[PDB]
Amino acid sequence: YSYTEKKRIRKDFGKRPQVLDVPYLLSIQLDSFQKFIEQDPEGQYGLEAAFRSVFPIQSYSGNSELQYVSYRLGEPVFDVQECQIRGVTYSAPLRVKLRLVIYEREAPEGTVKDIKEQEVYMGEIPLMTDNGTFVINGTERVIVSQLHRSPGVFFDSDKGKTHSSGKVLYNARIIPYRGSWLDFEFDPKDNLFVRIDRRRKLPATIILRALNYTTEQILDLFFEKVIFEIRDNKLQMELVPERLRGETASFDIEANGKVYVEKGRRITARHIRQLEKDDVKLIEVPVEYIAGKVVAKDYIDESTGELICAANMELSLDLLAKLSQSGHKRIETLFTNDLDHGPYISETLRVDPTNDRLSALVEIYRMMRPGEPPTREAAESLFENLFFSEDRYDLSAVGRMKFNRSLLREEIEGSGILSKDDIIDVMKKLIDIRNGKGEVDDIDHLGNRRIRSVGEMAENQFRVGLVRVERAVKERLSLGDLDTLMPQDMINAKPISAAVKEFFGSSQLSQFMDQNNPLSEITYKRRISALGPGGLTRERAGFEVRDVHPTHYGRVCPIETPEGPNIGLINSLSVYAQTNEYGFLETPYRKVTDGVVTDEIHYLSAIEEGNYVIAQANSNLDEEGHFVEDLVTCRSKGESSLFSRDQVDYMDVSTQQVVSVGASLIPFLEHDDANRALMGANMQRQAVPTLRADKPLVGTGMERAVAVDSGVTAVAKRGGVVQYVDASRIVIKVNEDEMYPGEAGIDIYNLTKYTRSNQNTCINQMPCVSLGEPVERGDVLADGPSTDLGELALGQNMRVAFMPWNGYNFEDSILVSERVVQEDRFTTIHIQELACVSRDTKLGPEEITADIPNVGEAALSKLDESGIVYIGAEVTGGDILVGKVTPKGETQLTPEEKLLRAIFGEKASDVKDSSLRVPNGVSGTVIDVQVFTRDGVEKDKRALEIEEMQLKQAKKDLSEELQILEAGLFSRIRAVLVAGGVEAEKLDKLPRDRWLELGLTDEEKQNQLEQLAEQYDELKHEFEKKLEAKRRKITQGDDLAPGVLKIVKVYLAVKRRIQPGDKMAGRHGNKGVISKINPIEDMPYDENGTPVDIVLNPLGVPSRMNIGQILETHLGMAAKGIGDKINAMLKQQQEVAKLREFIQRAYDLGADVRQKVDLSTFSDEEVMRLAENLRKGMPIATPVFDGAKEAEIKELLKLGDLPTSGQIRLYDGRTGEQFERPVTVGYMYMLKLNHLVDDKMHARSTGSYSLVTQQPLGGKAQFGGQRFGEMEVWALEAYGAAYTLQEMLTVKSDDVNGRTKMYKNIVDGNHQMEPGMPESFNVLLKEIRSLGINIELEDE
Amino acid sequence: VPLDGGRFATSDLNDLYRRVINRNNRLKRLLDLAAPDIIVRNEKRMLQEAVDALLDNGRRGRAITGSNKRPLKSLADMIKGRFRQNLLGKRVDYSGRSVITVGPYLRLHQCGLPKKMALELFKPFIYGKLELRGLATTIKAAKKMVEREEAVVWDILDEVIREHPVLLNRAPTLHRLGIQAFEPVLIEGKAIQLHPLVCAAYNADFDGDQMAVHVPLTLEAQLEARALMMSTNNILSPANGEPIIVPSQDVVLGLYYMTRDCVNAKGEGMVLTGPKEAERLYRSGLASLHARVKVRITEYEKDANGELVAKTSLKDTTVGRAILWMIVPKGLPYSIVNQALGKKAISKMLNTCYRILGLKPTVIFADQIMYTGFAYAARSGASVGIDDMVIPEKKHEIISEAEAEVAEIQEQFQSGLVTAGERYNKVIDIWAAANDRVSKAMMDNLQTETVINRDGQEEKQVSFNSIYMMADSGARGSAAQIRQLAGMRGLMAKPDGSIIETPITANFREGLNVLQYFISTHGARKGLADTALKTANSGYLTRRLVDVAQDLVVTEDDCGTHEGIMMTPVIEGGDVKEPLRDRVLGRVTAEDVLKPGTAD
Amino acid sequence: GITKASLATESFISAASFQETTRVLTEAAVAGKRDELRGLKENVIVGRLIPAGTGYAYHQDRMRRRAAG
Ligand SMILES: Nc1ncnc2c1ncn2[C@@H]1OC(COP(=O)(O)OP(=O)(O)O)=C(OP(=O)(O)OP(=O)(O)O)C1=O
Ligand SMILES: [Mg+2]
Repeated sequence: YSYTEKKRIRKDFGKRPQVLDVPYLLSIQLDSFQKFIEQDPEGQYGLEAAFRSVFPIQSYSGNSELQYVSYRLGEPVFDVQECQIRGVTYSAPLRVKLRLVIYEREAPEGTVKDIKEQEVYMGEIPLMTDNGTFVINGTERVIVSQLHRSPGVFFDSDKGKTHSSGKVLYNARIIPYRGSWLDFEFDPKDNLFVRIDRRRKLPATIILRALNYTTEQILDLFFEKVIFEIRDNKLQMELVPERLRGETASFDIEANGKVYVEKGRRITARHIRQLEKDDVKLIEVPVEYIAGKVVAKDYIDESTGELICAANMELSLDLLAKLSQSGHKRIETLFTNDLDHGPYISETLRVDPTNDRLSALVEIYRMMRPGEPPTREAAESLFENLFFSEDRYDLSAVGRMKFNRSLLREEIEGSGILSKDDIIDVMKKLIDIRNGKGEVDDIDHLGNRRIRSVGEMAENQFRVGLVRVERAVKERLSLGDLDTLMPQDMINAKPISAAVKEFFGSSQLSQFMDQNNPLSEITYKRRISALGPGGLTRERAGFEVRDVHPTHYGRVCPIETPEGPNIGLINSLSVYAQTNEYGFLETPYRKVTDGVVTDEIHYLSAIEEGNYVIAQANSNLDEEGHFVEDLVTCRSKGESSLFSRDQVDYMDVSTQQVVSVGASLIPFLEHDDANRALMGANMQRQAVPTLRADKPLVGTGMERAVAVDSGVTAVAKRGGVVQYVDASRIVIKVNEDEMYPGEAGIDIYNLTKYTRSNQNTCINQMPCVSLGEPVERGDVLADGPSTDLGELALGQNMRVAFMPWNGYNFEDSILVSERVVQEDRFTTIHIQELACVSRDTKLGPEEITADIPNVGEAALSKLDESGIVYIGAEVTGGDILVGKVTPKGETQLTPEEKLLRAIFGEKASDVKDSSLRVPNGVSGTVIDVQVFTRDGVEKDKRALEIEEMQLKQAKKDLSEELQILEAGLFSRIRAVLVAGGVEAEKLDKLPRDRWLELGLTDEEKQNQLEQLAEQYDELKHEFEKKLEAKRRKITQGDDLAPGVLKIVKVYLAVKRRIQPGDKMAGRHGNKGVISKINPIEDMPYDENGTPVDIVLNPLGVPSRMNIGQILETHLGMAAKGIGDKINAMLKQQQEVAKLREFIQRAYDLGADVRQKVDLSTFSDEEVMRLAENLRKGMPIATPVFDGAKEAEIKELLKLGDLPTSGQIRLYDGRTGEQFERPVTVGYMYMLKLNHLVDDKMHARSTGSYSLVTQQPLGGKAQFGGQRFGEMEVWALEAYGAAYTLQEMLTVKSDDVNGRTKMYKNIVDGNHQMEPGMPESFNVLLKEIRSLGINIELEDE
Repeated sequence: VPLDGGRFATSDLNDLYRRVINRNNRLKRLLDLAAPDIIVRNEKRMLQEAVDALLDNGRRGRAITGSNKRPLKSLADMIKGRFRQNLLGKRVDYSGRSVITVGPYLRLHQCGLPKKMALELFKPFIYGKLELRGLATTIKAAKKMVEREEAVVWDILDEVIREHPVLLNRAPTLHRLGIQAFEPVLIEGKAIQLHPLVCAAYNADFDGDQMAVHVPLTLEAQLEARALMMSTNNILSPANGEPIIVPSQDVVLGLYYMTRDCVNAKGEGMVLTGPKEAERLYRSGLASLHARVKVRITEYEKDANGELVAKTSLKDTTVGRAILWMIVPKGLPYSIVNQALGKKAISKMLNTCYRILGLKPTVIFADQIMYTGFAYAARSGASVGIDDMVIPEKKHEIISEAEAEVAEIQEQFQSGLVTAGERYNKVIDIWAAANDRVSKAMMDNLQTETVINRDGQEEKQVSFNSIYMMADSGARGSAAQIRQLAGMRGLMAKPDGSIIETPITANFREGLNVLQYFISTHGARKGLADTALKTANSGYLTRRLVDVAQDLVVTEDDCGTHEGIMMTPVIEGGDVKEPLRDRVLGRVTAEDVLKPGTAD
Repeated sequence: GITKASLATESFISAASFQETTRVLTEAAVAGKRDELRGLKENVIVGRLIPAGTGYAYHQDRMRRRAAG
């Protein structure tokens, strides 16, 4: 056991030992991006691959070519912190080495000159942070990985619904990674059809003709030939004995001196037995048999040269004669069979209006570009471009794999484009499938759903960026002169940079981070989506794709999906799941060779799992790893049942591996209804982090894995001992074994301090190690928001009691002790960025001066001389943050107002008050001011105060770094210099800087001292550069938008306690809005005097069936028990042996757990530090499905001297009298969801109004009004509320005149409305009237 | 109009109007240039096209707007903007919203309005009422007063607030009860306080739901809100003359706990002068809330020609029902409370009060039923622990038995005795039966197994366990849901619609395992989707329904007809699926109805 | 059926609400059709008293002054 483990060990129940541990939870997001931006010296996906796809770019046969060499990423213009304050994107510039070649005119390719334009710049591509987010406009965004239909071929049904006859149709769809869609589909008549993209339907033989296939060859392609000989005289037929299966004779079928079947008896196996084994290849047939047969090839009259019968036409009995007498011995006909080999292509050719390649090419072109006339030069080139040009079409390797695999080919790899055989083989399968052999696939199997991510999707966007610079490159190469132009005058960066920018900025797969909370982050990054480009839209797809599918087992979570418009269109990655080599979903299993369960783990893609037999996670095995039971519940081919011991091939890796990170954090989940769990894992991410991080007494174990893997914490790079622990930073003196040879050094972690999140919440880290403490690699040096000692603490545990409380927890409401709001525990800190913008109006420029018209001297008191409030000043709503004044001249005043100007003699201002003022209702402390001034405007007074302070502050940071980093280097010079020449006291008398001169005898230590000097003088010099840069960033003229001259951002630290209206919930889908904040005295207290913190209604438990929340409240009660028991022995100060006796008892508890613990923990410092962290309650781990059992829960309650029933007798603090029946009390972890009421509350008497529709719009001051929709109108109609309705849609909204005749009448004291006509209808007059329609109002 | 940064925005019509003008002007030129007809014909065609894209773009080739891929919004689209586009809604002055919370202290006709919301909402009333009394010289200072929130504006706000109702509206406004008018009560904090009885009408939980507020400005709207939309003027649903202001849950548990009786309790057998001394016996710890007890009560009955005849007796009741009688108003029989009072019986109690005593005595009744219901429900200490969900001892027995039958149905299938379609069908039936067996096994145990003793050996009664009382009363919980906690929870359906032939043998008091929970998932997700979609289909129905009605109004007094439909009880196959008294109550007869004999 | 029965409304302003607004406006403008208001939907669209409830007394006093002197 380790160090942040010696502090606080969670007692974990559960039998099943974890064979595999949780992977790095953000792998999807970081591994994907890694491959987009990375020199990959091969064809693998990347920025390299997108380049090689469109490069080289040659001119229109001009023998002038522009090729690609290499690309580089610069360092970002600002750091991630600066990009958020300033408002910019965290991105790196893309420098791409190009080569321009010009070949000699009419000569064998040799270059006249070639200009190697060094790194032409094409756009900045955004960069992904250490944690998988992007900053796009000072806003953290995550790009959700996408689930689309896999590229390749896919055969669907379309059963039933088509044409109301049943029958079912069959479609094959060739779906590529890029390029046009090629669909083959049947019809009610068994005629074959093709449609490119989703265009018009065309007879499916046209695309074969366009591939240069004659009518004769197509027939030759899809049918076997039935040979008809005219031997001796009058009709024979070459017979395959197998041909007669499924048919009955039409005549005496006699051959070989033995009549096998007479006329009318169906040919069965006995007849095929006889014909086959007696080896009858030729027989005799009547002249009437070929009355319907379809002729295969063409035949002409030999002498005359005239056409007798065309290919694909049905012979008649006289037509037989018409070519029999013309000298034709053989006749080829088709093998047509409605059951076995259907005559589809034969009859399809008769619906085909075309006849040759050029004819087919034309009908394709005119279907694709209709209305406009086709050319031979166009019809040939368009068709070649749709599926055969390496540029306009590519399956990718994922497509060619799924393609060839589904056609039962052997290659997993091949052309990126379609060949003659590719297209034909798909038709050959779709026809075979209708013929009865073969099965369709299904859209919803996760082996035909595929997972993109950021890196892949970005590559596609940068691809589309190049294609539009390809158009421009060739455009210029059309005209170019020689040595004048260079690969720079051609390439335009704004089109490339805005394209890639639009992706990370605004995509249905790129979103905000609505609230900080290490689950929200980590669950968003593991999110999947079937939406956006390449996928379906909400309304297009029904419930079949949204549903949970047997493939989801261990790949996608069945529980954590949102409710609403895209249920099942999201999902979240299963814990142990992984993206396939090709991009499918794989899940871990354990190989079962014969009857032993191995620990060799195999990850199985969706298609792979189907054949095997996988055991269940809850399977009892012991000794050699034999299944204890004779037979185990297993799932194999799509479903689960009991199976034979020595027959299973695999076993689940973990009891968890079905659920997601969000689901895997719900304790006693197996006890919670799947409806309320979905809501549970949905509200869990919505927890705004609390002022003081608690830690869940009732936990599941994943608390560390979620906390650690999202960067909100600060984890040890290398192990060592703490040199210095500030509230600001942390210095770890690295251990030699983990320390690098040169430079030596110490790992220094600068902690994040109170800084703004993606609105409006805060993110602040705290050190969790004390001075001179040993840390190892992977320890938590500093918790973040909602982390305590390295565990996910999204809220705080509350002593809670289930009982009705005078209806103050009526529906699902919550009644809370004042002790909770006294203890500041559900307090929450928010940092709002409020900006102030001095712009450029046509009337003039705006000032930031602290001279404001018509405000008292006390109004300006909080302001400084320059007009900006002081740092640290506590402000409330209305207060002036930045005094700003805008020009408005020639006021055009009224008579009476001018008389007021002459009486009290006030110099009427040319300027209007536009100061940034604190929003009404909100209140907090100013903790930051930033000023960005457009380059050229002189930095004002306070702005220069800030520049000096920021400059001097950053000089302290950079130099404190150097000061600590010189010591760590020089300190190891001391150790190396002393070894072999020890001058213990003699050395540290001469100046320390003078040590570099001292050499050493023949040894590698002289090479080590040389190593440290090298990396020392760079630490000397890398300081100098890192200081200059931070200076240049502060003093540069901050680039602004048009018209804006300077901006002042004030950052407010609002501390928001808890109050009636705040939404709160535990982890089991138990919502609730706190309803009354109550005195500690009225709180139900127990016989001990200890009140309760929250009074929950019991009625919200049965109907809305979240039973796990109760076991939570009982095991939470036992957890607190063991805490107060430790707290007894600790305030009684027994001894380590008395403590260790009881602690060791609690960590064992029950039977057959996977825990194991101490006696080895060193008898003093260790046992005592552990007990202290437990006095608040002993944290417990209920695994997700390997959870604690009632007994182990009741047995923990006994150990704590608490009742097994988990219920006690409670007393009403009001009357003092006892409560009949025992109520439940215990500790339930409860969250605060960021639906805080002082955000949700809005009012508006009169406000602003929109220009076009004189309707309430809501900007500054009193907000927008409430919408009163059609359904609310019916309500008033169902009442008699005629007037209430009229005023609701006249004076109270659209009536520009009555609305102020109302406001004046209200203050006058006359509750009348003088209506008039809404503007909506008055505009409809002018809108109808400004069409050709005369609309009037009649009569009087 | 210009925007910030000096950038401009304009309606798309200007691209459309500009083009028509340009092509018209160019055509006017092409005539004075006497151009060849080949050109002017092409110009005329473009002028035709330009006008068409202005009036209704989309019925040709759909012109695109300048430099932007999107098409331009034509005049025709100014009117739509697809279907039902002029009646989507309009934002309104004098309004607001926030999260709503309880407030059980409220009378039926009131609601808690935040200090802050009521300030901003009535701003023009305060401004006037401020200088109407002279606390402000003029309106300009009046603003600066309520901006300063001087202590006196608060006392003024009560003046404007008193007889001035406000409107409350919750999200999906289904029937007319979705907007109800209440009298405002000035409350601290930012939450809206909602009377718990009107929750049922609104379909409001307190799990984060919000409501909106509106101010009746004109005198009419205040009287309309008071006489038509008031909370207490709509206590019956207009869909079925029954009360929509039923006690919901927390309260019906309270009354069911009161009007209950246990076999041997403190006070068993004493005789009390009246209901008053019965509350005195309970609040002093002498008599138990549920003990069989004779008390002298007086009840009233208006059997006279509109007059309350009194009758006094020693009725055979309990102590709790005695105390509840102190609330029942005047002319109701003591029999109405003498029973066990579940949500079933507790609403019909409320209905009869309206049909017998009238509106006002019903309103003040419902209040007292909630106050007392909440109080004694809170006194009850009703909770819910883990041991409250009692699994039958015979559960594992039933499972193995049906687990045996299926092993035999399988035995028959192996030998070709029974078909695969029969097997799947026959196996589902024995599992369906076993679930019914476990179900009414746990309910047999759960309901009555409280075996107690009175002066003698034994005697058992309806249980007093927490989770049973919740269901038996009707407050919360349903036997279908309870069955999923103690007994096994049903057979689940696999995605395609089949029901899975091995049901979920385990329940929620035990754990479900990976396989069971994974199968429980599809039902849950299709549950959330089905209930999400059927919330849409309904809303499209009420649209189609008001679109065919809307204009229909009670216009004439009596059309004067004898035509009418013959009303009978539905009597569906077995017995009366709906009585006659329900189908015919509240309707007016077409002609004289006669006894079994006539002349009469 | 209700949606087929709803399709037949005298007041074209009511029909231009929920039906296809082009066809209603055209087909009514060729007839020179007069909308008399009278109904609910349209009286809302134009911002006046509903011909029901408290407004029922108003329309009854209005429909009688009309077609009279
Ligand atoms: N009449 C209403 N009754 C009850 N609740 C309402 C009402 N209107 C809005 N809300 C809530 O207010 C926002 C949406 O408001 P809007 O649709 O965007 O419109 P406007 O911007 O103009 O306010 C949601 O609440 P939430 O954002 O908290 O999320 P939720 O929908 O899941 O409850 C709504 O429920
Ligand atoms: Mg709710």
